[PDB]
Amino acid sequence: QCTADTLADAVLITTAHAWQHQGKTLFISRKTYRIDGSGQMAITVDVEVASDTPHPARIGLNCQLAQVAERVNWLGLGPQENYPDRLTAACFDRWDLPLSDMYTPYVFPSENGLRCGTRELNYGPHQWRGDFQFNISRYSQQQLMETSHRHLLHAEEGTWLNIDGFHMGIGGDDSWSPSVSAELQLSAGRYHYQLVWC
Amino acid sequence: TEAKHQQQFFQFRLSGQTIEVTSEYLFRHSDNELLHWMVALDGKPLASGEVPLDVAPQGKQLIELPELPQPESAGQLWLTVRVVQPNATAWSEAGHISAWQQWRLAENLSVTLPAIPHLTTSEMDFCIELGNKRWQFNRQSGFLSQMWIGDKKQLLTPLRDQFTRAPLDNDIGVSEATRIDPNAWVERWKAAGHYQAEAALLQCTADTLADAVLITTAHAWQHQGKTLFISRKTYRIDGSGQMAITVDVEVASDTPHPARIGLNCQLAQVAERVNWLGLGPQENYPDRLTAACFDRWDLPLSDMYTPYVFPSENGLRCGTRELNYGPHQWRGDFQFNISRYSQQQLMETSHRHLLHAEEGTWLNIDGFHMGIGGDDSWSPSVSAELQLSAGRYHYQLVWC
Repeated sequence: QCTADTLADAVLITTAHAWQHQGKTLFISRKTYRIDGSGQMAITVDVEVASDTPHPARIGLNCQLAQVAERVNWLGLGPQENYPDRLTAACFDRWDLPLSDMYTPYVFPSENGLRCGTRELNYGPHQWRGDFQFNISRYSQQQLMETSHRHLLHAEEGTWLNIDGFHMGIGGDDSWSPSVSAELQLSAGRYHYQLVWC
Repeated sequence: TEAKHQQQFFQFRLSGQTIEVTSEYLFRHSDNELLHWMVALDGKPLASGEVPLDVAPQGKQLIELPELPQPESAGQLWLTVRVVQPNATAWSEAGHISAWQQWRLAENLSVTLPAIPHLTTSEMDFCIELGNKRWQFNRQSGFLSQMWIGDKKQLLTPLRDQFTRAPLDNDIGVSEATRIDPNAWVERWKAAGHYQAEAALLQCTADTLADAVLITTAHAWQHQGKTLFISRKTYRIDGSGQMAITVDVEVASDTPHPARIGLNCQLAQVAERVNWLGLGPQENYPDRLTAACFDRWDLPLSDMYTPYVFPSENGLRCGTRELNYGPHQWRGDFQFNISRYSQQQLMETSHRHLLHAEEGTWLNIDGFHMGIGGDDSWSPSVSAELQLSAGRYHYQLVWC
């Protein structure tokens, strides 16, 4: 579905998508975009996950921004990278770091640089507000998946932004068997989050 | 029933498509035991069978189910097993159920898709028509105040948010009659003003979409100038007559976590039966639902009330996808209780024999509900993960 309506003081966009693999519906996403007279775009997301599929790594949004800014400013957890499994050391405050500090250069590339518990994120002219986890870097998730050494990574044209309502734990009791505790898995079946852009 | 389920002498493990049964008996072989199994989409049964149990003390038996059906219709498949004693004993009758277990099998997400309601606005109300149905939103209060089918009214009390419950004995938690406790949940709720919080209207706006009417409201519950909770709701009435309700609630981090987050109304009708698709058939709570089974349940309205001698919050059913009272249907993922007694009357009445049925039927629908505790009844005993401690909450309801 993709439907647009003009309210008294806003424009309402309603969409719905189904992610499918070989005839089986894995996830369903329903979104409303509300653009008001103050220029802000409020995004509401509701997601249903099939109970028989493995719980997903994350639930969130992803885009590649054209601009490349020098600093990332945000109100959330810690200066350093932190995950729902590994955030007891991070502190809630206003943090300012260069864009390079938002990427952790693990020798074997992988998902990295997430910051949880974030209420506000500033990058260039843009501002996002809500309660989300984010990472921001010059490398897409696909490139990190495909590249076996950090020295072979190449910065992309713009900056990749992932904003997640929910993120699964990282585990770590051992690295040769599943070790993410049951309560850190994305097993709720239904999920909801909200985001305001600019 | 929760005690019976947790203490049962057979334990079950499912590794598709094999049920592994483990006996916790120390001395006796399973010679009076028959395993029944059933697969349902909603119940709505699809398949069933019977397997005799032949397991040694502390032994194991693998039970291979035949090819399970794979319907293309949307919905969740559930497997239920029960151990039945076919022969009577000195202490039980033929057919006694001694153990059971349930699992989720396979889900098919619904991917399919589905006159224009007329909105009339006055300075006191927003009033919507569709054919023979009418909804009335009081613009001063911001709540749905009346609903019509034909010419008959459906509500005696407006549909409003509820954040409190009539305190359980675990909530009162004062062992000696003279030793008052400021740490009891009921005392914290009273001191914070949860039972006296007044709702202040923040916004009430109506818009006419292409095929629906959109009502947006917002309220703030305050006690001596301190905002406790904020509720933001959207009501969407479409051309099929259904009203979709979306609720987002923010809870102040410094207030005690509320007993519940949900809605409450008094219906005019008094029907004889309650039919729901969820956990049952008995009363069950987020703390105490391991014994309840997901199925289609039908009970008289009197069975929806547990007559505790000291009145309190009672009769909740969790994990509910659909609820059918007389003419109405509610769909979502919620907990509900339904009875002839309001929460206020249960709070104020000290003996069950002094309760009097009210004019209509009180309905509480909760997105979220606190645990009941029970490790002891003289200190707080609700674990941290069954408390409503998240800052923000969201739930969705369809009223048809």
